Amino acid sequence: TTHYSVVDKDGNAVAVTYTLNTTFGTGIVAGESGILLNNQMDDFSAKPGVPNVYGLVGGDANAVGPNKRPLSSMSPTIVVKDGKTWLVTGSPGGSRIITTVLQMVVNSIDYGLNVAEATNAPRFHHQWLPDELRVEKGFSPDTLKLLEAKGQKVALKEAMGSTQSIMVGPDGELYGASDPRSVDDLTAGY
Amino acid sequence: EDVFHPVRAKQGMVASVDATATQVGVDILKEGGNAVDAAVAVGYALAVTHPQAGNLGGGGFMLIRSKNGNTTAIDFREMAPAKATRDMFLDDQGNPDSKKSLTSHLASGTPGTVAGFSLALDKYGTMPLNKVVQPAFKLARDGFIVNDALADDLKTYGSEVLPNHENSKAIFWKEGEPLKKGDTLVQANLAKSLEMIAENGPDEFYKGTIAEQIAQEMQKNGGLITKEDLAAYKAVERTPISGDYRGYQVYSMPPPSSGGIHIVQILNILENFDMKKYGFGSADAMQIMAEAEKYAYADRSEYLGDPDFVKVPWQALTNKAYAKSIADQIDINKAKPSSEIRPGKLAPYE
Repeated sequence: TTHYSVVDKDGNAVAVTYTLNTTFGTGIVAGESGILLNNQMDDFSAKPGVPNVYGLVGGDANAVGPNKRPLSSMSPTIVVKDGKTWLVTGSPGGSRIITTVLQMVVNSIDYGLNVAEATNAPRFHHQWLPDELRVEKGFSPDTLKLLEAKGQKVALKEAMGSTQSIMVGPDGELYGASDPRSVDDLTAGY
Repeated sequence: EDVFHPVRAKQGMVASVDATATQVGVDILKEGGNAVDAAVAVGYALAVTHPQAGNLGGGGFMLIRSKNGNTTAIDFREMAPAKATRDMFLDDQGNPDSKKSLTSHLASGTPGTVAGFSLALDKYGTMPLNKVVQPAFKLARDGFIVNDALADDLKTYGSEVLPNHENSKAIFWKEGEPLKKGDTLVQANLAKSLEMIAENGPDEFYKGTIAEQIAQEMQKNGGLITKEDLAAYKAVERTPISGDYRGYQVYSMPPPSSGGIHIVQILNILENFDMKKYGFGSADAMQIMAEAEKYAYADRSEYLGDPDFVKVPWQALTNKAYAKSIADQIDINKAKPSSEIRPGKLAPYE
């Protein structure tokens, strides 16, 4: 998955999240088309109670079926402030997309962080199963010990996501931020 | 005062995982195209410069909000082949085989990206498909320099699958190794596909030469996607899922995505706590959010799926009273094991 955001001179906004599922998908090009084929079928629940590549589980609702669209976690998102488009965001991360985007919203609204600050802040994640509080590097040892004392099972893992966001000021001014987790990306305008 | 500074612009802006693609989007805006025109141009460019995820052979979602407030969602998620079956990924013993759903030809759903981009472009854009595809076409035809991101991904993730398929290896591998940083990646076949789509429209992908190439690739290797599948695919415009968090309205994707529902559900739960008071990186804020997240993912496992096949109780899941019943269960000083958490009882909130 990869996510990108756009805001034009008129104030129109678009947030797109699209994917082949895993990196390069199946890695299979379709004949002489030069087009790589997705492995999105793994997003269905293959068997009730058995996790897929992201540790997600399902039952009848997300069971494989002909012509059915497998359940996704992709979350291109727009937050509105004072009746106007304010934050345009989204991110890759399979099951972690929901929590990564959630954190962008909380960081912006509750902590008042500018779009770059919200983007560079560390991320944590809990998806019920497996029962673990996944965290990135960046949280205070004092905080992590308090979480363990609360009963959380902290697991330090790989960095999560690649947010590509745009915040719109009260005067139409635009503010953007690419993710430190992704090299060679870019947020630019005019 | 700030350690981290946003990029600033006064007119238009594009944020993407790739410098080249971002610049393509900006140039479209500068030429007079609107946000949708630029978004489609970026999508096509990424299908060339970011083969890791940018694509023509996958699917996704788009959230569009006009300057006038009109907010809508475009569902261009892949559709499982007509011949797909409930137990297609189970081995002879009845246990899921991840190889089948991740690396075999059975792992693919009918691609929706081209359909989705055209649905959005035709209704909400202003430029013809040929104009927004041109940048990507040139990049595929003339090539671009492989950077650190692409080189790293080809070596790490690409090595596991690309060299195992003749056509893929011919494009992304060189001298028996993945393309290295500094090398030039030319994609002539992809360029042809892009040129035909630009000239003949999206039907080229779903009913034309590309469709034939996809169907043959599948037919020869035990895959299921057929020409009927491709001709029957359709992107679908759907109503966004949204909520209100402390006076801010949040809009995201509705089923077939679980994103909008759970982001709104969790925000509803968090609204019952003074998050600002706890502050970022505090054990209390992290505790509350981790707990709230548990209930959402538990619900996700039971109630979420393609709305065209199953009724999703989205109203109940995004109901503030239901969120309150969950918030009252959260102990800021004691985490509740996932083994003690099951999908919620939605009846009282139907």
